[PDB]
Amino acid sequence: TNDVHLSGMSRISQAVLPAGTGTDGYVVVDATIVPDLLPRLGHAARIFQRYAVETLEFEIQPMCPANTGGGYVAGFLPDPTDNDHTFDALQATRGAVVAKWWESRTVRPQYTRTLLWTSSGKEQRLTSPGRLILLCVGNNTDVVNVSVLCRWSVRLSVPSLETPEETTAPIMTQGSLYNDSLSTNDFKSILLGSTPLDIAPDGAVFQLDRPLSIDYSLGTGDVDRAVYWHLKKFAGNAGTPAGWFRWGIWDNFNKTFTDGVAYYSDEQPRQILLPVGTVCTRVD
Amino acid sequence: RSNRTDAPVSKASTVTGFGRGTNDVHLSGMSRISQAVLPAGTGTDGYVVVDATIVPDLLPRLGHAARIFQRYAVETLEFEIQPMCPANTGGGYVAGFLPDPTDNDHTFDALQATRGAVVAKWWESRTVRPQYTRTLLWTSSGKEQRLTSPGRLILLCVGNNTDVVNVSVLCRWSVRLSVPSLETPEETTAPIMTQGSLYNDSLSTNDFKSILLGSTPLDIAPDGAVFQLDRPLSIDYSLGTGDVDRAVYWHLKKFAGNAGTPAGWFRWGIWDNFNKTFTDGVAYYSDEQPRQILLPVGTVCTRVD
Amino acid sequence: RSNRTDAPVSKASTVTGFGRGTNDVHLSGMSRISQAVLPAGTGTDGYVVVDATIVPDLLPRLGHAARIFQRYAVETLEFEIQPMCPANTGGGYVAGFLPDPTDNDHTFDALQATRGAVVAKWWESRTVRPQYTRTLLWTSSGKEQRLTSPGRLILLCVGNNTDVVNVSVLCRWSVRLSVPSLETPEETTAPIMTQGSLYNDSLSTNDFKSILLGSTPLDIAPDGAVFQLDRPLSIDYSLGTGDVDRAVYWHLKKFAGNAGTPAGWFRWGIWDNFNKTFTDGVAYYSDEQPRQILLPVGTVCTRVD
Amino acid sequence: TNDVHLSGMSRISQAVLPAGTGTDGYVVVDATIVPDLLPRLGHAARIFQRYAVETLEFEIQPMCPANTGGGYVAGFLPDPTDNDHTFDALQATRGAVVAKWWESRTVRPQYTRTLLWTSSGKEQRLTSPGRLILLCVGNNTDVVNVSVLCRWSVRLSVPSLETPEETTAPIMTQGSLYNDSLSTNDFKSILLGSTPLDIAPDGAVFQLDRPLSIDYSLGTGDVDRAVYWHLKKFAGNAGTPAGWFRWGIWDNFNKTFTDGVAYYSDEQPRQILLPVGTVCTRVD
Amino acid sequence: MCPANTGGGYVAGFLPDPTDNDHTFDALQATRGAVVAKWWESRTVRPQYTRTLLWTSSGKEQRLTSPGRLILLCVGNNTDVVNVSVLCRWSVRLSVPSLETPEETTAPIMTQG
Amino acid sequence: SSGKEQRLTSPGRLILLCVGNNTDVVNVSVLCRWSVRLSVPSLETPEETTAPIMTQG
Amino acid sequence: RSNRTDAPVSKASTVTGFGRGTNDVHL
Ligand SMILES: [Ca+2]
Ligand SMILES: [Ca+2]
Ligand SMILES: [Ca+2]
Ligand SMILES: [Ca+2]
Ligand SMILES: [Ca+2]
Ligand SMILES: [Ca+2]
Repeated sequence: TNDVHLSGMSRISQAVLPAGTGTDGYVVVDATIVPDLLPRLGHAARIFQRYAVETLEFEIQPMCPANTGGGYVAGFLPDPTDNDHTFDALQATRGAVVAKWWESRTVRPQYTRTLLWTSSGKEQRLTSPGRLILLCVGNNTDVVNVSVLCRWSVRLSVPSLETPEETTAPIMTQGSLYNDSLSTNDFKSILLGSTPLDIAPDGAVFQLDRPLSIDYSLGTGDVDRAVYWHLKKFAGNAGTPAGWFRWGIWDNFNKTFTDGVAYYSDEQPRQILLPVGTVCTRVD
Repeated sequence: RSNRTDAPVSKASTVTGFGRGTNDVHLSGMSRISQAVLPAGTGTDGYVVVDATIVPDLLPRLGHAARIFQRYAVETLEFEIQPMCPANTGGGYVAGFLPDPTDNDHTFDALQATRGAVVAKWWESRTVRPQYTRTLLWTSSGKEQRLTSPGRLILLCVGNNTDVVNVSVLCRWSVRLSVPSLETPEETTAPIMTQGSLYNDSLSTNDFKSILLGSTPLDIAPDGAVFQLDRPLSIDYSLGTGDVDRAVYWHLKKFAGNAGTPAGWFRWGIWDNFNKTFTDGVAYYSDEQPRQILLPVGTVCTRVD
Repeated sequence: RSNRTDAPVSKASTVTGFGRGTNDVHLSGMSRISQAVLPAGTGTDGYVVVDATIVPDLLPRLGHAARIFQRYAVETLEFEIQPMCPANTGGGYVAGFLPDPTDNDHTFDALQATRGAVVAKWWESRTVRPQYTRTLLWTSSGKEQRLTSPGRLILLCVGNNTDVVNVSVLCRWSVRLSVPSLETPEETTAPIMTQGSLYNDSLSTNDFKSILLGSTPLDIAPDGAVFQLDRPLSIDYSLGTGDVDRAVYWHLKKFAGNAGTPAGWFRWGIWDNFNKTFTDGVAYYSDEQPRQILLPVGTVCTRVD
Repeated sequence: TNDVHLSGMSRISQAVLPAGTGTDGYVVVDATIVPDLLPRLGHAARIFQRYAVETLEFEIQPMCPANTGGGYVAGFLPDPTDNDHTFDALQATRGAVVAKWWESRTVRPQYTRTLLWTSSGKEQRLTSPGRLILLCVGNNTDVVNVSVLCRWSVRLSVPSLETPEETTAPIMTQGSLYNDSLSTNDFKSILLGSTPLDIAPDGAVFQLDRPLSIDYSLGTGDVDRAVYWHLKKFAGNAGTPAGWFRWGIWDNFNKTFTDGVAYYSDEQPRQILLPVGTVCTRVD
Repeated sequence: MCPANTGGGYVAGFLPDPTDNDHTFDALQATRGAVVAKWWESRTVRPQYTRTLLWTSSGKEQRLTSPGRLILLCVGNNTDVVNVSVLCRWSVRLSVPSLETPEETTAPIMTQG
Repeated sequence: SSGKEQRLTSPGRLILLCVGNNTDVVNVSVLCRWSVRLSVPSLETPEETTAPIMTQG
Repeated sequence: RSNRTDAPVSKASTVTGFGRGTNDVHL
């Protein structure tokens, strides 16, 4: 037949968290479970179209000293469209655990056995069984390094080859970007408020469904609203891990980025340039 | 007694009863989907009386209980249309349940074709026992309605109603919720689309009528129900010396409707979640702009609040 | 076939499936009643960490399901206090569940007396299995809390906490709702009382701090949560030539709290239900008024919205 | 039961390839298999809601003269939203065949036997089983006439009745239109770079979900964007068989086309009006 | 060998391919039997290894003279100095008697730089 | 994965000789129908699967 | 599952298979 059964253990994500930045409600890991996350499955979902998760079992492995104060609540929201980052959402879902930082727990979640499309699509519920969310319960005393290991057993089918761009997971911004909030040539990703975007590697150029509408100067007062789409991550400094996002153009074939005009800084009435739900996808 | 346990650096967390909520709740009941009052002579053939998508938000008790679950599966759906008019009332109604939530068509043939549809005089009640899928649909809203709705009900006037007719489309629902979770009470509603089109020159200085948008729920919305535009609304105005900035608003809400137009009037503005407040922008001022369409047909309107 | 039925003047209504909703729903689950962060050296003996009345509004899933019923009866209540601090933390906590919702007392003796109370070091968890009545309590709010609440939980610092302590008071609840009905989502909350007193000369020109009212829920309220005063608030101002009118406001809400006072500041105003809007009155202006008390101790504050 | 097993042959599409236009990776045929390309299934899917594909066997009939040595590769992508038009993606898919223009081959792909819907929706993944793609390997010495036969055995269900427009299929742009390279009153489909848009019949109008900002002059070096949501298609010429698209207000209520307003293309900053991934839907 | 206050983690694996010279977390974790653990916790790697009669003496290809290689990697950032020992339990079954020279019995090494 | 000898990494090599000169440019495409049987799960780097070349002159 | 083990100052060394080589070899 063509139901290749591939199963293995792999790490979806790893996060380093400094001391004193673990206020309750902070999102350490917010990872949508698509095959692109898992390495071995990532190299095996590009040669198949449809997969069915038959066994999923996350295990959180933090590596911090025993004499540390702080907890981590971990859960698996079965709805990928759900974007709740509160303790209530996790405590509601089955399989959630809470434990001290030096502890390693196992999350036995509630997923769906239905066939799912490896390739990304408009309506996410056909492409992911859910999202894993790990929150701090209290302020951490020291730096904590956490690795969310994942044990999976999928059943791929429908042979086909996919570009690496297609298999990337799209993440919607959690915040609203306002016109007065912009800087001269970029903006911090804290305004977006999405942890996957915050921890995105530097240079990961994204494309935004919502048209970023920066006004460009007409010379004397007159305002014309330019529309720019492509955004590039710019490395987060020590003070601000969020990095920055310079607007512009990312050529598909040429793989080259462009920097747009400086934000039109004047008495413009406040507008929503990018509301919550602004999908960003790695074109790189 | 036991006193031989040494004191370690830290003790294992003992939060055992966690993530063990009940999964299955076989909720049931009956409720009124819609109620309409057809004036005499206005029930011309083809007029749509009730056009209601059956999502777990129309049903009130289910609406307040689908927010504590994620996936429901309809197990018994049986609509019961009840008119209230004397036997002297002349005219007929056809009732059906399209199993496709995206099938937005209003004709006698489309309704009659579907299994379980009924045709009856206005002075006679009926029961629509329709065909509905048992698959685990999703409670929360999504891009596609077909995964979040068993179907929609349509009621049409067959003849010409002689007198005013009061019709109530009751529904009997027996759902089986599952997959425990805590959905947010907003973003649990149903997306709505603009059947009509909104023009730049169809805008007033500050407001704009909902009947232009062509969607009945937009025409009847309580004050304070702030809607969300997926597509940007680029209002025109004079920022300075005729500075026509395409001010982008995504947030539309129904201020106190104008008495002249019962369908009422939206404003464009900022709906801040951190403040949960609606702040209005610069009033529309068409200075020098060729005619254009701002909100095209199909612009999805979901109510942020 | 049957065709022998004559046509009467009107036919009997055939709405049979009416008023037949399910009555019993054995809802269950676990949730977090409260979570507190005690700073070092501020956990002096007698300080109240958690003081929470257990109404079906603290429990979220029950809160969204007690609005579709009227009378619930608690069948299993077992609070599970969980601290999170290393073994080097010095100090102790006492936890209890007063079965009398009106018993507003915070002492070690009162807590320890009640059955099921526990005393333990801050680095050790406990389980409070309390005594609770099985009588059919009422979901909706009323004049007396004793018919709408099994009791209240109190947590107290026994010693002096050496370091900051993060404590979470979890609760396991297994209620049995009954008497189907559709309670309004507002007026389902719990009434709150002003432990402190609000003076005429303790009022600013426009605002007044919540910490003066002496009630913690009043001190921490989201912006837009409009409260109701059972007792009138007679603000003073100069209507004309020093016209000191005792302007009566019953509606108090928390505008954006002042950064200086985290407890924040209410305004007096009109909360119109027909518009669902807060309109502010004339700013307070103490022109010539001897000192007085406007909102005395025990003024019930229920949130209209 | 209500199942109706219809089965019959039909010609998916007819394509004309001008002499010498067979550039590298040129898409001769890009046809989504919706129940309209098949005429009998087109008339028989208007009376049902759910259809499941039980058999699908394509066949190429290149009527190109045997003198031309240009090559063709044929494949069936099982993902309707898949916008990959590369040789590797085709050849990986089951049943893909490569030959020359004087040779005719068949395609027997691996479809998905699930209950698709017969009416258009937000995502195509529940409405179509896939899409036939036929690339031209090398340039053609002679004009290539291509006819692709289909052998389908669907299994309809859920009786109903629908409208003709409800069975239509959306289109996606494979290229990024640029402001600096734009005709004043129109533009050809070469900028869009989508084969269905290349062969788009004259009279069809496509709605851009992205803001179609046409930047008309306010005067004195000041310009203003004008947002539109329609694209009327006009026939082009022999030199450029791509055609033309003009913006404006295709007011379907009046069925009148406001022509493309003047585009003041003098100093517009380099932007992409429609970045890669922009979609177009024939309003009809 | 470090106290419980040591912060950091290690991943251990046994690549069955002696020529696979790659050092990443994913490559190690993929192989069967790999472990991930904090620095203050021991582990046992029970790996997959071929039973074929490998050759003792060195040759052109290592794949006929080695069951595989072991890799140990630092997952986090070690807070203090950590002393790690990679013990091994082996039960071989020698055969084909002969007298190999003691030199040319060692293992070839390659210049990465 | 690549090694010192190709005899444990590949099953063989396709060779296609041209018997005589071509009057026209010859475009050749060689299709393969393979049914492999993988085992021993792991993960590798792209370069490790490359193949060496030998000079015939 | 077992999660009731507290975290001590240090854990006992678990090097069990030590000093257990074969003694007799009839070469
Ligand atoms: Ca795909
Ligand atoms: Ca949801
Ligand atoms: Ca009541
Ligand atoms: Ca349909
Ligand atoms: Ca040898
Ligand atoms: Ca290898």
